[PDB]
Formats: sequence, C-alpha cells, structure tokens
Amino acid sequence: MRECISIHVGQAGVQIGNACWELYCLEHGIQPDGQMPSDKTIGGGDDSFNTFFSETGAGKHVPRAVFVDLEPTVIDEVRTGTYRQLFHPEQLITGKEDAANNYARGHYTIGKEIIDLVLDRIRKLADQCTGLQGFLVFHSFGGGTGSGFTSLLMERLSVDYGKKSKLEFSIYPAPQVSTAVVEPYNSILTTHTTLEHSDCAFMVDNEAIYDICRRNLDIERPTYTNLNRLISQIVSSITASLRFDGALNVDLTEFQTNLVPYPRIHFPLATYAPVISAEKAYHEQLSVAEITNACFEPANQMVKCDPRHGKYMACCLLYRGDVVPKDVNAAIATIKTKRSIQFVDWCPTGFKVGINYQPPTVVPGGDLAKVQRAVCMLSNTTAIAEAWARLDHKFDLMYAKRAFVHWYVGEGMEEGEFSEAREDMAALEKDYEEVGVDSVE
Amino acid sequence: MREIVHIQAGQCGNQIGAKFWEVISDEHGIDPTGSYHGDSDLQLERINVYYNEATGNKYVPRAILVDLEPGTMDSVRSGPFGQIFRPDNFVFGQSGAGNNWAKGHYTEGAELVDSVLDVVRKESESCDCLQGFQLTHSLGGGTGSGMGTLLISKIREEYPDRIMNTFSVMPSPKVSDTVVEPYNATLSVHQLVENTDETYCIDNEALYDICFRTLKLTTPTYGDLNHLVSATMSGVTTCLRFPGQLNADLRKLAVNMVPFPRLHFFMPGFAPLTSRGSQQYRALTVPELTQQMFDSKNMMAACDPRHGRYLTVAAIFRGRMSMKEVDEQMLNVQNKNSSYFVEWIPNNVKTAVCDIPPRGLKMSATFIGNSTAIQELFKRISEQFTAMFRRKAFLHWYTGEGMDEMEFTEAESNMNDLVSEYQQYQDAT
Amino acid sequence: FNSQVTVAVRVRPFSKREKTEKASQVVFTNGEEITVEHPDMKQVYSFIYDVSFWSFDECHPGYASQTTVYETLAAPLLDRAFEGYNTCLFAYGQTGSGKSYTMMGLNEEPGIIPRFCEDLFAQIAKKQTSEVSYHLEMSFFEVYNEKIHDLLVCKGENGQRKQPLRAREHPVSGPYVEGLSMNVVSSYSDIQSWLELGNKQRATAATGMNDKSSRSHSVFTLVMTQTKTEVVEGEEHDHRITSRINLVDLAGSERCSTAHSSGQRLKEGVSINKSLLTLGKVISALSEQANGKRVFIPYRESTLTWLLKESLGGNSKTAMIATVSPAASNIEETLSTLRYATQARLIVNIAKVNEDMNAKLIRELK
Ligand SMILES: CC(=O)O[C@H]1C(=O)[C@@]2(C)[C@H]([C@H](OC(=O)c3ccccc3)[C@]3(O)C[C@H](OC(=O)[C@H](O)[C@@H](NC(=O)c4ccccc4)c4ccccc4)C(C)=C1C3(C)C)[C@]1(OC(C)=O)CO[C@@H]1C[C@@H]2O
Ligand SMILES: Nc1nc2c(ncn2[C@@H]2O[C@H](COP(=O)(O)OP(=O)(O)OP(=O)(O)O)[C@@H](O)[C@H]2O)c(=O)[nH]1
Ligand SMILES: Nc1ncnc2c1ncn2[C@@H]1O[C@H](COP(=O)(O)OP(=O)(O)NP(=O)(O)O)[C@@H](O)[C@H]1O
Ligand SMILES: Nc1nc2c(ncn2[C@@H]2O[C@H](COP(=O)(O)OP(=O)(O)O)[C@@H](O)[C@H]2O)c(=O)[nH]1
Ligand SMILES: [Mg+2]
Ligand SMILES: [Mg+2]
Repeated sequence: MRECISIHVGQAGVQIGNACWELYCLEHGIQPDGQMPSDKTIGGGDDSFNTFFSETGAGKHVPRAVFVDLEPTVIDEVRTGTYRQLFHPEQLITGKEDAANNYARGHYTIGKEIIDLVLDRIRKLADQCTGLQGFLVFHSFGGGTGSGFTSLLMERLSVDYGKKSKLEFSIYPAPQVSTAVVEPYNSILTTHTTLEHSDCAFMVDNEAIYDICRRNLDIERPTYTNLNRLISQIVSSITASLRFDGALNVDLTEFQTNLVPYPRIHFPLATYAPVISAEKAYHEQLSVAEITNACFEPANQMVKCDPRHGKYMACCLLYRGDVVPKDVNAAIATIKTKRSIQFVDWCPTGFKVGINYQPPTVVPGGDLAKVQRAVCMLSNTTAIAEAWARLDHKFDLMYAKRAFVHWYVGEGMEEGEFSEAREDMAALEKDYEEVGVDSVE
Repeated sequence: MREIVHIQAGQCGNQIGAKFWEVISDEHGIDPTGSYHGDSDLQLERINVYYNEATGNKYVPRAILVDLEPGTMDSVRSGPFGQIFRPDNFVFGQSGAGNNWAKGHYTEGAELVDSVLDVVRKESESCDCLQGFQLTHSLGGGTGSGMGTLLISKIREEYPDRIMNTFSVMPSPKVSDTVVEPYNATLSVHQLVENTDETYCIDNEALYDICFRTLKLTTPTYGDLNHLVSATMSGVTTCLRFPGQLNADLRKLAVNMVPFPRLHFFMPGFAPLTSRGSQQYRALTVPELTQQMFDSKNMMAACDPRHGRYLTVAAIFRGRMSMKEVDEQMLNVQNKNSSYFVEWIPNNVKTAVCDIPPRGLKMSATFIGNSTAIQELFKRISEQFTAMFRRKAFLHWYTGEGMDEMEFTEAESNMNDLVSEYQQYQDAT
Repeated sequence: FNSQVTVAVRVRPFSKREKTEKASQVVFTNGEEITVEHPDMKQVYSFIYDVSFWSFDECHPGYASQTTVYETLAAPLLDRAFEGYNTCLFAYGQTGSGKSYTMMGLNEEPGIIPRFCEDLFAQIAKKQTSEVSYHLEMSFFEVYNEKIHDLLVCKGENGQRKQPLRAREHPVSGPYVEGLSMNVVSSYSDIQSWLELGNKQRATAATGMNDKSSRSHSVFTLVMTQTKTEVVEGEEHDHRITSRINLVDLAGSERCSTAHSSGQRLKEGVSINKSLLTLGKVISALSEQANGKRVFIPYRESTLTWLLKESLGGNSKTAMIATVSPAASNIEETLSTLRYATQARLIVNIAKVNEDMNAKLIRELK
C-alpha cells in the first residue's frame, strides 16, 4: 500500500480539512459515522483505502488525520459537528490560549506542552503504516500558530522520520488583502527553517481564488466555505493517483524529484478547471485541449503572480475522468507551440504527466458542477520571487523602526533572528535570478 | 525445445506483458484459466516454448513481474487474464523509486533483485534448453530502467552464453512523460549496450501517428498501442514455435543483423493494418506487405531512415507464400532504393518465413531493421542531457543515493561514441 | 609530436616439438629484412621493419640478446621517459613464440621488461640529485575473460579469491582501474619482487602447445615523476614532469584445432582471440588514421583497448614487438603476425611530455 498523513495546524487548515475529509468520505461512499452501507449493499471493493483511512473490525473507518490549533472554539465545532463520530477523539485541543499572530508563542513559549503529544499520536499513526508515507501539513503563512508551530513539527519530523516526503498546502500572504499587520514578520521568520526541512511547499493565496470565484463560478459573495473546497479538490487531484487506478499514476515522491531542480527552490503553484457553474455547465466541451490552455492562463492562477514576468522551470499535470493520452500529447505540444510561455533553456523535457480514470465527484451544497473530466496543474516558476520581493520590502519598512517587535522579544526572540531570515530570503531571491538567467558556453 | 523467460518491469512493461500474453494465449488456444480448448495440435506442439505445464492439463506462462510496487499489482491480477500468472512470480517491494534511477539500481532494487533473480533461476532450471530472455521496460523512468539494467547484467553473468532481448519504449523527442528522461535513459544505455545482444527501440510518438493515420483511430489508448507491440514480439518468434519453409530463430536473427557488437539497436515494423474499411479495397500480396514494411511511417522508432541508411534487416513473413515473390521483392527494394543501403554489405537483407498465419489473417509479416537513423534519437538524449548536466539541474537527487559526476559523465562519452560509430558508416562509399 | 611507433620483430628458432615432428624452416633474415618461403615454394613474402633480430641462430650477423634488443628498442623509450614522454611497448604473436621470453623472459635470461627496469633505476641513480627529485610508482594487473585482476595482491584464503575490478574513465586522463594498488618503487629489486609475485599468481596453465602458456593478458605500468626547479627567483622546485611507461604481455590466437581443449580452457581461448581481434581492428584504423583517414576507433569494444587507449594512440612514444616462429607448421600464424607488424609501422600518435603545470602559471608563462 501507500500511506499519507493529513495534519491540519491552526484554523485555516482545520477549516480546510473539514472540507477535505468531507470530499474524501463522499468520494469513497463513506458515511460520517465511518460506516459503509454502500459496502453493505455491494459486498466488495477496497475503496476505504489505507491511503487515507484506517479500518476496524466493526466496518467503521477512521481517517489518518490529526489536528491542533491552540483554539478550542474551532476543533470543538468538529467534536460537535456531524463528523464528530468520525475522527479519533485524540485530537489535540490544548488551546488554553492562542499564539495570537506571534511566532514565538507557537515556537517557543506555548509550543511546549503541545508538540510532545502531536509527535506521539503521530508515531502511533505511523506504526499502523505497512507502506509508503508522506505528510500533508496544512497551514497558513503569516499566522501565529500556522507557522511557529509548523516550524517545530517539520523540524522534529525531519529527525524522527527524515527520509519521508513532507508536503505542505499553505496559504501565502497576499499583496493587498491581509487580516493582520504582522504577516510579513510572521511569514519570513518561517521560511528560515522550512526551507531546509521540507521538500515541497505548495502555496496558495486567498486574493486569487476570490477573483476566480467571481469570474468563472459566477459567485458574488464567497467565503471560506467555497474557497476551501477548491483547495480540497486540488489536494484530491494530487492524491487520487494513490487511491484509484489510472493509465499514468503517480506517487508523491515522483513530484519531489521532478519539480525540484535544486533543494531550495521547492515553492510551486497550482490551478484547476473550476470554470464550472450549473449554467455554464453546458455550452462547452471541456476538452483536454481547452483546459490546458486555461491551466496556463494568468487569470486562473491561484496566487497573484504574473508568470509572464518570469519563466517556467518544470511542470506537472494530473488529469481525471475520461481522458485520452494522445489528446494530451497534442495539447502539451500546443503549449510549447505558444511563444508567450517562456521556459528555461534547461528543460526541453519540461513537463511531467499523470492521469487517472476516476473523475471528480461533487459535494451537494456545492457550486462546481458535474463533469466527465478534470485536471490539476502544478508549476515551479521564477515569477514568485517578485511576490517574495513584496514581503521582504513590507518587512523592511516596519522592521526598520522595530515596530511590533517588543512583542516578539517579549516572548524571547532575539532581534537578530529577524535579520537572519532576511539575509536568507534575499539570498533565496538571488537564487531565482541565477537560475533564471540563461546558460552560456 | 527452445525456452524463453519473459520478465516484466515497470508500469509500461507489465501492461505490455499484460496485452502480450492475451495475444499468445489466443495464438495457442488457451483460456483465462489456462486450459486448452483449441482445435490444432500446432498450438500445443511447442507450447513449452513460452509456458510450463501443470497438473490438470493447464499451462502456466514463464512470466516474471518485479516492479509490482503494489499500485499496478492489483491492476494486473484483477484483469481478464490476471489469474493465470504464477502467484509466486509476483515479486515486489514498496516505496517506488519516484523515477530516480539510483533508487532503481542501487538501493531498493538491490534489496529485491535477489529474490526475482532467485525465481528466474527456478524457471531456468526447470527448462530443458534455455535460449534467451525477453524483458519489457522503458527508458526514462526509474524502475523499468534501473532495475532493468541491474537485472539484465546479473543474468548475463549467470548465462553469458545465452541471449538477452528487450523491447524498450524509448523517450520521445517532443512529448515527455517525465522531465529527467535524459538522465534516466543515458545511464540505462550505458548498461544496455554493454550487456545485451539486441534491443527493440520503440517510441510512443510513432505509435500514435501509426494508429492515428493508417489505423484511422481518433481515440486510441495505451491499451491499443501495446496491442501492436505485442504483435512484433510474437512475429519475431513465430518461426520459433511454428514451422515453415524457411525457419528462423533469435540467434539466427542477431548474427545476420549484428555486424559489430555495439550496433544492436533496431527499428521494428509490422503489417498489415487498414482501419477495417479499406479491407474491402485491397488484397494481400507479398509486394503489398513489403510496401508497408519499408514504409517510413510504419517505423515505431521515430528515426526517419531517409536521413540515413540501413546496415541490415530481417523481414519475417507469416502465412502461405511463395518464396520467389519474396526474394524478388527484397531485391527490387535493394535495387531501386539502393542509396539508403550500404555498399560494403553485398546483400543488405535477410528473410524468414513461417507457414502458419495468425488468428484472422491469411498472411502477415514482421519487420526488423538496423539503420543509421538511430543516431538522431541518441543525439537528442545527449543534447538534452548536457544542457541539464552542466548546471547540475536536477543532479542532487541522485547524489543523495550515492552516484557521482563520473558516472553521468561516463555514459555520455559512451553514448556519443555509439553515435560516431554509426556516423562512420553513415556516408556512402 | 605527431610521430610513429617503433615496430620490432624476433624470429625465435624451432624446438623439441619440431625435432619430434619435423617442421622445416621457412623464415629467413637478410641481416634484418624478413623473408618467408611458402612451403609450396610458390611465393616468398617479405617484410621490412624498423628493427630486426635473428635469434634463429646465434652466429650470423643480426643476432641479438635480450639486452641487445633492449638497447635497440627499449632504452630509447627510457630516454624519452626521462625526457618526460609517456611510453609504451607491447608484444604480439602466437603461443610458444617467446613473447614472454622476450618482454619478461625467465630467471636466467630475463626480458626487455627487467632490463629496462634496472636501467631505469640506475638511470635515476645517475641524477639522484637535489637538482631534480624523483618518485617512481608501478602497477601490475591481468586480464582474463574480460575481467581485471590485481597481480600484486596477495589473494585471501577462499575457494574464489580472483577479485574482479572495473574500469572508469577520468574525463581528462582517461581510463583506469578501481583499487589498482600502484605501489612505490625504491629500486629494481623491489620491481623484481613485485613482478615475481604477479607472474606467479597469474592465471597461466600448461597445455599441448607449451608447458606454460600466458592464458591471461598482463599489463606492467610504471610512472616516474620528476620535480625540477623552475626559472624563477622564488620557489624553484615548482616544475614537475610525469612519464607513464606501459609494458604489455598479450596472448596468442591458440587455434583450437591444435589447442584441443574443453570447458574453461576453450572459454579463455575464445575470450583471448576476441580481444586480440579487437586490438587488430584498433591497430588497423589507427594506421588508416595515420594515412589521414577520418575514422571511428572502437576502443570501447573491449577492456584491453580501452585501458591501453592512450598508449595505442594518444600521447606516448611507443613500440611493438612481434614474435614469430620458423616452423612451417605455423607459417600461417607467422605470416599473420608479420603482416600485423608491417602494418603497425604505419601508426602514429602525438607524443609530448607530462609536465602537468596545473595551478602553476609555468605553462602559461611558457
Ligand atoms: C477479426 C477480424 O476478422 O477483423 C480483423 C480486422 O478488422 C483487422 C483490421 C485487424 C483488427 O485490428 C484492430 O482492430 C486493432 C485495433 C487497435 C489496435 C490494433 C489492432 C483486429 O482487431 C485484429 C485481428 O487480428 C487478429 O485476430 C490477430 O489475433 C492479431 N491480434 C488480435 O487482433 C487479437 C487481439 C486480442 C485477442 C485476439 C486477437 C494478432 C496480432 C499479432 C500476432 C497474432 C495475432 C483481426 C484479424 C481483425 C480484428 C479483430 C478486427 C487488423 O489487425 C489484425 C492483427 O488483424 C488491423 O488491420 C488488421 C487487418 C484486419 O482485417
Ligand atoms: N483560504 C483560507 N484561508 C483561511 C481560512 N481560515 C483562515 N484562513 C487564513 O488564515 C490567516 C489567519 O491566520 P491563521 O494562521 O489562520 O491563524 P491561526 O492559524 O488560527 O493561528 P493564529 O494566527 O494564532 O490565529 C488569514 O490569512 C486567513 O486568510 C480558510 O478557511 N481558507
Ligand atoms: N629466440 C629464442 N631463443 C631461445 N629460446 C627461446 C626463443 N624464443 C623462445 N624461447 C624459449 O622457448 C620457450 C617457448 O616460448 P614461450 O614462452 O612458450 O612463448 P610465450 O611467450 O609463452 N607465448 P604465450 O604463452 O602465448 O604468451 C620459452 O620458454 C623460451 O625460453
Ligand atoms: N506503450 C505504453 N507505454 C506506457 C504505458 N504506460 C506508461 N507508458 C510509458 O512508460 C513511461 C513511464 O515509465 P515507468 O516505467 O512507468 O516508470 P517506472 O515504472 O517508475 O520506471 C512513460 O514514458 C509512458 O509513456 C502503456 O500502457 N503503454
Ligand atoms: Mg490561531
Ligand atoms: Mg608468453
């Protein structure tokens, strides 16, 4: 088999994990109580797979997930929610208090007495794995818990297990929209560490998915209960290769070795075909040829990043449903055929491909309509450095006068630690320039 | 009787194996259970070529499966013909290489190759007269390549007198699957050329165009392309299992095809295909088959001969035919299109004929070619390689498993050398 | 220096074997020119060489001992070694033609190899000064069934101690062996001890053609580095040269019709003939190259050629020695050998001296 762990840290991930496990259970005919009246009716099928869900003797199934956010008023929603009789009650609500946008509490002060259990219950989970492992950690950058905690966890995990893929689906801080003033402090301080431990940190933005939700989905007034689902589908579109069959299936490690030229540039993006509403569910064929153009459209990017201000290093596409390989080959050729899309000289190969048969499902209460096929795209480009530029500059201004810092120092973080990340992130930006520049002889 | 061990390694191979036996079973009157229900002893006189027998007049194939890192394991077993395969021959591990050759050669495959090799020894010892080995794989990937060449070498040391054949899907010029194929393959070629008697270079792109235009199929799948690969695999050995006016075998193919020990890569082809409609709009003749046979668009290798020349070919026909028309037709080709052929080989072609046609055809043929056009594929992989190597574009992933720069370098020198060798004879004299 | 290879020849006389089964003479030396009479007396082939010796008899002019042959053939290569040139000498010919008897010889009449070796050690004694410091190393290995084995290793204790090695190609200096235990030389005495061990452990065997046959290929490498003063007022001893000497004892065709044998015997014979054929093709394309022909050289078709690439060509002052018999029983073999040699004269490489002024500025100033 293959196994994969879902961890949700903070609120942003937990709220998502609610969206994720909802889809997973639905996609696999599983009921909220872990039961399988569909398996009762069928009498067969391994659908309730060990990829994501354990199983007991009673026919109940349990997902491989934990979570913690140091905020009981969220997890408790799940302890009372419809899925309360799903999860293992050893979900770690230690939320005596919250990190409150302060990295240091989650990393140093109150990261204590919490992380000891996170690792423990994790070990218990790995001990049930007779196969692959790989970690899905859901957090938000700029946050007080989604970072200061998730810095510790990946560090400890790089020690206990080390030789496992450690993936992250994470909210990047937007250029304009912010729910805090300390995102830049909180964000940059994080990158100093997760750069070294992780191997692939899939990033997203809320501004982009917002605009997306308006245009294609015809949604005037979105909220987290519509955004997360898109973020959930993407995660499925990845992981579906593990649970279902397919002509060209992919594991998690396959991504790591193809998208990641050098150890330190593991910061890619994502898109999809959520161009769907019940009205526009018609009037289009939704061919392999259409979507692939869309999957390079600047507008349908999930972060506020102009690719056309940079170049592509490597890319991977994961299709679902009734999909024909030949049609993919024509389509990818077309994508090279276009001149706006500038690749590095390095990679005439450029592309990876993966394909599954199992089409997407739809959640009732939802918006994205039914289809016969869909794709997910991932991409590593240089354009993001500009976004990294924004955060380093925002930092620069409100650090110079050392604003807000006495708080972080008030928890014990030394002044210079700020600069340490800065020199790093500047050097990181410098790396994107080195590589982006064409080669010579 | 001559006996072969067939091996499956990699997502692409096992499916080819999967489609393969489905054809052989049909060519021998066997069911998904392994029972006989045919109508001719000919389907049984030489069944021991590919299969072993079992108690209740069942017939087990000599197939082995080694990259069943389980994701494709169920795919094979829960299939229309999954059940015939020896369950004990389902060898595997876990934690797939992620297309990293080194994992597929040095670390993981190292742990597993013993076991698969042990099983091979059994199937070997159970034979009466072992001839050669038949591996399916692909380059560019981790398992099919690394574990392949590993397993190929060891077997060669154990059976160096014997034959080792492969049918290896090659990386494309244009449409990639993985992004490190230049890395994954060139390493393979380094070990492939040196530990092989022949290999059949197949490209996906040609198969697409082939099925797209001549077969006039608008929705082809990986399931159907393979259906053509299995044909050639069967045609090469039709004269082995079945009789004819003029017999052929694997050893007889090489010695007439391999002038120099390193130029043992080939460009196969197969006839006839007509998209069902035009079936009413032709008739099957020897010149007809020959015409498709040397068709520049029926070459599944994607190396246009017309920019190069042939060293030697083998045109294995199958059915009731007259030899005069056969031998005449090759001569015509040698005559009219002589510039595509070598002077210093006086006759640039051989032949072979088996008197047993396939399931629903009156006459069929199989093409085998050795040509200078193969240079082009080899340049591509080399040119793609260097552009990445000099910057160490993806290198760090292998070095984490213990490879070093020399190894990547070594293969490069070797691959370029193979090119130059072909280029030696590329110019007419 | 685009320059040619010295090709030398030695007609050994007939033996007890011919005495028992009469085999006439057909090779004849006009002082040095080689002439062969067909037993049919229909043709005389003749071949010209840069060097000849007539060991058929001790008396007629043209005769030469091991050391006469040395100072004809190998002492000049000693000279070019101290000049700094890499150098090669390799043997060729059939079984029982004294190919070892010439290169290595035995205890009582050792070969060109030991003669050169003592000459080299004493030639270093001639300049054992602080003007130039000298450092000499050597390796010694064997080729059997395309497998490489170390002659200077005391094997362990086991049923199978013939530890194989493998080859690797430095992008600059070319091929080399992993684990090749190149050892330091203090003197010809040490060289002698090393050679004794290696020739003892060599996979050789008795047969129907000779009492002891070189059934494996042998390579004997020396490399002498010499660090000299530069022409500066500062660090003077910053110049160095290296010179790589390569002495090669090959095997013979051993046509199975006379070399009636079985099993591993025939296996070794097959591998040998295959190797020598590959070498011959290399030699031929090299000759064509020397004729100005643009030609692909299948160095890689085996191991011998691959390792000896820089010696068969490359950058070295080189030579070959061909051993031939007088008995008409093997006239075909001797003719093949002579044709190999007379073609071999035509070969050239481009030979210079290995200063290796790397991180030195010396070559750049030059
Ligand atoms: C059945 C029939 O009368 O119709 C023909 C047919 O329409 C044609 C077009 C067949 C058909 O070929 C295809 O339809 C096809 C589709 C996708 C990919 C590959 C093939 C046929 O399937 C192919 C099939 O050939 C065989 O039966 C041989 O067994 C062939 N393999 C199989 O088709 C086969 C596959 C699974 C199970 C059983 C048989 C074969 C190939 C190599 C070595 C031995 C046998 C034949 C005569 C036909 C059909 C069935 C329509 C052709 O191929 C063969 C081998 O005959 C395509 O051009 C030829 C000409 C045939 O007339
Ligand atoms: N996309 C998305 N983002 C969310 C959601 N919920 C919260 N966020 C983001 O989370 C960020 C707020 O900081 P968080 O890291 O969530 O705070 P936390 O994780 O609860 O830990 P604290 O910072 O201590 O609250 C904001 O940028 C929000 O946009 C959600 O459902 N979807
Ligand atoms: N010209 C010669 N004069 C006197 N004795 C010779 C001469 N050539 C060879 N011999 C002796 O006769 C023997 C036959 O030579 P031999 O050493 O068998 O050839 P070889 O070099 O071993 N060939 P191979 O074993 O294939 O490498 C040797 O032991 C020599 O001592
Ligand atoms: N003809 C054919 N090719 C395939 C099929 N599946 C995968 N491939 C090819 O095989 C390659 C994938 O390599 P693979 O062997 O899966 O990698 P590995 O198994 O990890 O070594 C890709 O280039 C695919 O185009 C198939 O069903 N048929
Ligand atoms: Mg919080
Ligand atoms: Mg000898």
